[PDB]
This record gives sequence, structure tokens and C-alpha cells, in this order.
Amino acid sequence: SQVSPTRMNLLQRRGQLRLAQKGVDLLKKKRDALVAEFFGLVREAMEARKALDQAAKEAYAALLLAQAFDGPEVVAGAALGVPPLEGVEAEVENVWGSKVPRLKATFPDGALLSPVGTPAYTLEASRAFRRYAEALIRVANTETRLKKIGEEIKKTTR
Amino acid sequence: MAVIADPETAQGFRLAGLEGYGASSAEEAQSLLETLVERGGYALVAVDEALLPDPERAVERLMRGRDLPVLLPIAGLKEAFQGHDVEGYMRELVRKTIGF
Amino acid sequence: PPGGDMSEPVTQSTLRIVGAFWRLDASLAFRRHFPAINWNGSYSLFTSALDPWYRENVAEDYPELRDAISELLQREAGLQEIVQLVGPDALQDAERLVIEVGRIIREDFLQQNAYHEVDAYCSMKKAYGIMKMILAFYKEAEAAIKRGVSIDEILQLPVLERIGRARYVSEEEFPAYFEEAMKEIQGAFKAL
Amino acid sequence: PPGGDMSEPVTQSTLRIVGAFWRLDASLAFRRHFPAINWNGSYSLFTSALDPWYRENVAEDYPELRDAISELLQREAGLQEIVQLVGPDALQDAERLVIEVGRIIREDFLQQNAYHEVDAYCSMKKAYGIMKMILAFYKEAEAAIKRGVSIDEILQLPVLERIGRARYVSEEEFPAYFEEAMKEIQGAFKAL
Amino acid sequence: PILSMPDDDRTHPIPDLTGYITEGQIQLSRELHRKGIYPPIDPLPSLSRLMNNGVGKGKTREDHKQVSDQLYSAYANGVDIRKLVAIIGEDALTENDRRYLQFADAFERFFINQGQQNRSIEESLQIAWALLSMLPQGELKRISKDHIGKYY
Amino acid sequence: PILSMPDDDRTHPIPDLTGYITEGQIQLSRELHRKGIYPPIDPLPSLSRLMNNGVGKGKTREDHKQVSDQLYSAYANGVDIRKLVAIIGEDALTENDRRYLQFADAFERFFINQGQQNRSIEESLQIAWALLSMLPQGELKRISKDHIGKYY
Amino acid sequence: PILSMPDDDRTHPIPDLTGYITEGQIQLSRELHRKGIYPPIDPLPSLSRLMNNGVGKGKTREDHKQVSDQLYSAYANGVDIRKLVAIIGEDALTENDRRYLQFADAFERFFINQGQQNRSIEESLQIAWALLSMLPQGELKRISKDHIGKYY
Repeated sequence: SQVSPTRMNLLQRRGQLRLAQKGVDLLKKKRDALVAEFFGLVREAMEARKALDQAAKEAYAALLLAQAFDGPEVVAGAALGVPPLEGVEAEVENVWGSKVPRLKATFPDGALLSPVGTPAYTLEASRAFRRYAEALIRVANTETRLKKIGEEIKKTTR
Repeated sequence: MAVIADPETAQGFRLAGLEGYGASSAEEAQSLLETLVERGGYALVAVDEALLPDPERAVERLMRGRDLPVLLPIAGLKEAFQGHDVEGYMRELVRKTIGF
Repeated sequence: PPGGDMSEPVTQSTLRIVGAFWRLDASLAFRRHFPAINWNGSYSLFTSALDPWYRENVAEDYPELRDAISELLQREAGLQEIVQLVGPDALQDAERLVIEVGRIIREDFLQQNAYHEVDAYCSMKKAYGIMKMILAFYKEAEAAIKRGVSIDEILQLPVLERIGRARYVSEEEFPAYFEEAMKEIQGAFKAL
Repeated sequence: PPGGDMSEPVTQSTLRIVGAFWRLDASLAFRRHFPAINWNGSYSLFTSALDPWYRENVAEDYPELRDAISELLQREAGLQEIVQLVGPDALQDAERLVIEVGRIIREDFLQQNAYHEVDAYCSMKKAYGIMKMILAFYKEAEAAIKRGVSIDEILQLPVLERIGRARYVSEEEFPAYFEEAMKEIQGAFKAL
Repeated sequence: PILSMPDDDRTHPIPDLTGYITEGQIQLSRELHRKGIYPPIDPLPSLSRLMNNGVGKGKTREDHKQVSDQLYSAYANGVDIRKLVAIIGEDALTENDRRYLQFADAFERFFINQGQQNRSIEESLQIAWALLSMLPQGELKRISKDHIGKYY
Repeated sequence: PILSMPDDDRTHPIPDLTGYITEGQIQLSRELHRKGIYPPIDPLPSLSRLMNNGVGKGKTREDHKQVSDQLYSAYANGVDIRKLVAIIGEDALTENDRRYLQFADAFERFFINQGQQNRSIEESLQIAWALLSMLPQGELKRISKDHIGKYY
Repeated sequence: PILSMPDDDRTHPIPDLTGYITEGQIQLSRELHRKGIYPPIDPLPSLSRLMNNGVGKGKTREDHKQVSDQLYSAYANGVDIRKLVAIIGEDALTENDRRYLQFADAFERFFINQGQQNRSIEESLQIAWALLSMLPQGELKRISKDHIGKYY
């Protein structure tokens, strides 16, 4: 078709392998590291998920006795008591494609703060929220980590 | 943070912490999904896997490829979490990392 | 060289005979680079014993401010290569540090419009100073980004545009000309 | 070739006609491996017609072992590949066992430090027991992790370590060393 | 004259000495004569010799001397990513240089999209100022501050 | 022997010949010298093929035996985390391997660039040790615990 | 004509000059046997100059002439796939590939290899279709709509 001259390039096109060939020589086991240890956070991902996932209903249905038919009401007075909405602590990090941010919502609130006095189930039931919020956190930076590792893994190896 | 999923199970949400407000028959939930994002001024709103939680395409078909609060799939009714657990692991990881 | 081949009889035939060899690329002068020569491909060995005259005329530490710079012009390649291996994608903080540095260094620092009013010529105090103009920013760049400053605001620094209008200045205006920006530097950087 | 070449007259020519090729790998050696003969890169057409006599005079089942164990490379060539970096990880279990054996086959059986007097000299019927001792331990080793036995456990049995030395064993005690060692497995494995 | 050399051969026996001999030169690209750009003409290396001295002050318009040189490197930086682009990804790249490539196709597509166009000395200059407008006085380190905005 | 290639091409006779009869190899790189290293002499690229036996016990410094193959595989080992800054960063790397870095820099700048200095065969061996101190006694897999547990 | 080419490139006239002179051109790509395919012949260049006149119908199975090419575009784009596979991940494709894929295996040691097996023109083609069982009559457009339902 039509590519390049003939002489003189010999030496330049030669430095190609060194550049390509070498750049990628190690670049392979390069990303391999973050993915290897990366799992350490993934396994744990379900650590809390499964753990508090089953204890989630624990209180929810637990107070379905004297609070079940009376929840709507118990909820009025202490519903979204201290629902900050992003009071959460967001973190920035670096991964192929740019730098994606993570974060965890850690703040004293679901920590037995909605008052209205109430019966017995409430306080035990409100405590349950903990396994959503608190737990739902394990995944925001770990469950998001996985996708992050997806791009790299793929783009890199591609 | 204002997220929803199921009415019957959401109730607690509105109780402490956040305020969840979804339907268990609103399989579509799209009605809300979008509206919710109209503002999207919370962290990352998620929902049960009984609605649109498998197809994240919902959030992306609406956000338009922008970085908006992401989705997190569950189930509402639990039973065995030793099934689609080792699976979600496989679901992210295979189409990349771990093939076989 | 007819084909321009650097391995032509005439190329080598002059080698080992005459030191401080230089190369002429094709897109170099056609683009905006003047003189249009090879960056690395052009080295010099006489500059070693050429320091005596320079030391006094220029300064007792001039071969120092000139050798530490060539340090980058030729070390910068360290990244140059990876650049042609990926690009600004996986850039970290020292990354565009050098890249661009050397970059401007060739657009206004190296390229000299021999067809301009005065720039056609530059004395020591001329050659010597400039080689410092950037340096400062470099110095201040080292603690700007390292402190945490994002190279991003560092990039569009208005004073940066000042460091590139130094080549066109004459030996007369130059002296005081640069010294006025040498202040605006530490000021329009350390700040941000 | 004093320049480690693969395609060159001298070479791709010889290959033109020969009979056997014993490629040595610079890396395999760079590790201090002796012999560090790289096999994926070695060959000998003789075996073909020599195989016949193999079992004829040596042992009817002799070849069937060699050609048999060779699977190492077969299930290793494309096994190491991806698994070279990743390693013992997302692997079911039998995954490792495949490269685990290669390890002994390559650190015990393969390597024959032609330097030492012990494993230096050797005759077929000697090496044969060696390769075997690793086989009769394999036909059951994989049947173990597939039936329920541990992976990173089987691998801590001193009975197998007695194999690494089988090569180092004197060609005369090898037999006697075989009687016990071999049958030692049948019972050294019965524990899970 | 006009010498043809088999395939894109710049080091052909022909262009060799001819380059030296001839003061300046012009280059043609097949890539454009087969994709559409017609007339398809591009002097990636052609930049004559004494074309730089003869226009700009007096006969022509004030601005011109620093203009040509401007357009030159100005474009170079562009297509430059034409490669790195086809390697790393599609959008992968800082938001600024994004403009560099974003205009490449422009300059080229348009500029060389000349036709039976009589294109006068002026009809030219104009276009040039119309394509340079995509990045205000910032990268334009060839022309002076006055002239630069002069036709901005 | 001591010569230069046409363009530093080992494919030429000037190099091939030698690299065929000569018992060793010792080149100089632009890189090395560019940063100021003097003498700018690479690592593995340079080496006397037959100086590996005439050293150590009896010859020069008994422990030289393993000392000679220590700094070789140990040093170059660091040359990896040397071009990988732009990847993660300085603290973005582990301590154990990151440490294998500071070595390289203190190694080329001071260890290799020795200018006109004249280090006696003994004043020269010490240095190695000194640099090796970077890694706590126990990280060097090249020399024996015996020799390092002493000179180190 | 049965003779090995230089290293393994047809670039050489050894095989090149052979192309025109000799009718057609068949090879083994040294990929089949080196792996386990016997006969280790590859379909890349295989294709004779006198195969056309004297085959297909009458001479042999009338659907041979039709399935001639069918297989061609089917297998080819088969490997094509396996190429980008390790390039993005075994998963990044659709039904448009998951089908041409298995088409590369079936044809692989499945059809080509067989050893000293004495497969006749009958046994051969008879099952030659058992490979196109997955591929629908729509995905193919090489043969008619009659022979496609003949021995599906």
C-alpha cells in the first residue's frame, strides 16, 4: 500500500520494541498487584452484608407486635429525626480512566436518637436501622471498589 | 440520603436514619427512579433486586453517563445468601478479572 | 544526506573527527522548532572544558544552573517514553511536572526566532537568566504540588505566560524585565 | 550463537537437517538451574523409532511413562501462561496440583545437576523409577483432592520429598530405594 | 516541476537532492485524495525556503509573517494526538488538549476543502483567523499580543 | 578494547566482532551521563566475563565471592520501581519494595558517578556494603548470612 | 509439490514463485500439528485452481459445491473473534459471535485433525454439515435454501 521509507528507519523502528516491548514487559504484573490484594476488601464486602442482612429484619418485624400496626405513628414523631443527607465522609482515589471517589456515611444518628418516648419495640426497632446505614457503608467503598477494579483490570489487560 | 425499595420493608427507613418510601408492587419504580434523580443530592440511593436492580442501565439510561448516586441490589425476602453471593463475586469479576 | 539518512557515508565520515555533533529533523523547522535539531541526538563534549570562560563571564556557578537543567531536558525523557506508551492517562504528580516543563522549554526556551528583531542573538546574562526564569516556578512547583496544590490551577497560571515572552526581549530590557516577574512568580503560585 | 539468537543462518539452517535439538534457555539458566535445558524449545526425531526398542529391552511400559508424564508441558504450557501472575488463587484446587508436580519434576526430576557425582551418572532404568515414583504418587494425589483431601496438606508429606533425591540416589540402591519408597506412598497417602 | 515517486517515498532518489536543489517544496497526501478532501494537498514537511521573506509588510497585510508560522505548529500539536488517540481510548485525555485534536479534523477538513475557489490572498487570512478562534490567546506563542488579538 | 559504534548499533562490525572475541562487555549510556553520572556506566550491560573467578577467596576479599553477585541482582532489582513512579507514586508503593528504590539513586549518583576519584580495591568494596545497609540484615538473598552478618 | 518453506514465511520466492506456477496453494500453518492437529493442514491459503471444474454436482455430492464457501466465511471470522477475545475479555460479545466461535473449534482438531483416519468423501461431508447444525439458515447466505435443508 504505502508505509515508510527504507533506510535510516532501521535504527529508529528498532527502538520501538525497547519502548513498547519493555513498557509492557512488566506492565502486565503491574496491575496484577492491586487486583490480587483488592480481593481482600471484596471478600469482606459480604462480611457485613450477609451478617447484618439477615439481622436487618430482626427488629423490623421484631416490633410487628405492638408497633407493627402502630409503626406509621411511631414513625411520624421520630422519622428522619437526624436524616442529614450526605453528612457522609467522601473520599477521592485513583483508578484507570481518571480518579473515582468513594466514601462512607459514618455519623452519630441512627444511634438511638429519635425520641418521642415510645414503647418497647421502637428503641429495639430503631436500633435495626444500624444494620442498613452502618452496614450499607461496607459496600459504598468496597462494593464500589469492585467496579473500579473492573475498568483497570479490563482496560489494562486489553 | 433519601432512598426507597419496598413499602412494607421500607417503613423502617423513614423511622430512623433515612426515609425509604417505595412499593413492593411497583416493579417498575421507574416512576420514582427518575424523579428521585431529578435532584440526586444525597450520597448513593439504592434499591432491592426485585425491581430494577439487576439492570443498572436504569440509572445510566436516565443520568446520561454522568456520575450520579449508584444502585445497590438486595432482595427484600431473605433465605439463603450462599447462592447469589459467590455469584455476585463471579458476576463482576468474570467479564474481566476472573475468566475460565 | 540525500534521503536524509543519518548513516550516509558523509554522516559517519565526519564522525569521530568533529565533536559536538547535531541532528536535523524534518518536522522540526517545518513546525515551530528553531533551530530544528535533534534534542538528544545532539550532545556535546567540548562544553566540559568550556566552563572556565563561562564560570567567570557567566558566573562561578553557571555550569551548575546549566547542567542541572540539561538534567531534565535529557531526563525528562524518562517519562517521554512512557508517554508514547500510554499518555497523560496514568499521570501522577511528578508527571506533567517534567513533560510540560521540558515542553515550554522548547517552545519559548529552546526555539529561538533567528528571524526576529533581537532574539536572533542572546548573551550570557540573556541565556543565563532565562534558564532560571522557569527554574523558579520549578522550585515553587516542587512545593506547590507536593504540599498538595493541584497541578490543574498550576497549569493555567497567568505568570506562566510571562516566562515565555522572555525570549523576545533584548539584552537591554531583559535584565530588569525578568526580575519583575521573578517576584510575580513566588506570588502567583505559592499563593494558589 | 554468542548473541542468543533464534533465527539466523547458523541456526534455522542446522534445523534444516539434524535429528535432535537440545535448546538451552538463558533464563532457565540465569536462575542457576542445571540442567536449564529449555524443553518447550527442544526436540529429537530419533525417539520416534527408538521408542519401539524402548519398552522392548528396557520395560514394555517404559515409554508409556515418558510420553505420559510429558503432559506436564501440555497442561503446563497454557496453564502457567495466565496462571503465572495470578498463581494459587481463584484456582479450584486440582489447578495447583498440576503445576505443583511440575515443580518436583523440574526441581527434582528435570534438574540433574550434572555437576555432582550422585545424580550425575545415571542409566535409563534409574531415571525411570524416578519419573515413576512421581507418577504412582500422582494417580492417587489427584484422586485425593477430588475425593476430599486437602491441597496445601498433601504438599507437606516428607514421603514425597524422598523423591527429589531419587535422582541423587545411587543407581544400585535406587532399586532397593524404590521398593520401600514406592510402596511407602501407598501407605504414606492413606491418612485422609 | 512535478515529480511522482512510487508509493509515499520521500527519500526516493528523486526528492533527495531535488529538495536541496529546489528552494522550497510542496507535499501531497493520498489519505485525502482518496477520502474526499479535494483538492487534497498537504505540505506536512513542505515549507518552501524564502516564502517567509517576501510578504507580510507592505504589499500584503501587516499580519502574516507570524501568522504562517503560527498556523504551522499550531496545527502540528493537533493531529499529533491523532495516534495516541487511536491507542489509549476515545476521550482519554485532559480537557484542554482535547481542543487540540478537536480542531485537527477541522483545520484539515475545512482548510483543504478548497475547490475551484479562486481564494484570494485575503479570503485566506480570514479563514485562518476563523479557525484560530477555538483557543484564545494562550497557545499562540508565535505571533505577538497585538496582531494576535488584532484579527480575533 | 575500547570503541564507538556508528549510531551505537551493536549490529555493526565494530561491535559484533568484539562481542564475539572479547571476554566481557562494558558500555556507556546517554541516560547515565545526562543526569550527571560520571562515570556513566550501566549495570548488567557492562561486565568482565572472566573476572568472576579471579575474585573472592585468596584473590580479593574472601567474601567478594558472593559479594560480586549480590549487588548485581540486588541492585538491578530496584531499577524497576525506578520508572514506575508515574504509576502509583512515592508512598503509593510498599515499604519493602519502595526501599529498593532509594538505593538505586544513592547508587548511581554516588556509587557509579565517581569521577576522577581513585578508590583502592579495598576502599571500593566497602562502599557496596554501606549501600546494602538500606535493607535490614536479612533481605539480601544473594550473599550468605555468614558474610553479611559481618561486613554488612 | 511438497516442500517446506524457509523458516516458515511464504514471503520467500521458494513458495512465492510456487503460487503462480502451481495451481492453488495449500499449507499446514505449522499450527495444527505443533498443537495436535493431524492432518495439520490449514485453510488459510488452501484452495486449488482445478478444484472448481470437476466437482460439486455430478462428480460428487451436489451440495459440496454449495457448502464450499459456506464453511469458508464461517470458520474464518471464527478465529477472527478469538483474537479480540483475549483483548477485551472472553465476554464482550453477543449471539453474533458466540456462534461463529464454536465454529472455530468444531472445524479445528474436530474436523481437520483425525490422524491416519481414512475418511472418504462420503463420511467426510456427511457430517461436514453436523457442524453447521447450530448456524441457522439465516446467518448463512452462501448456499441456496434447498441444499441448506438437505442434510442439516
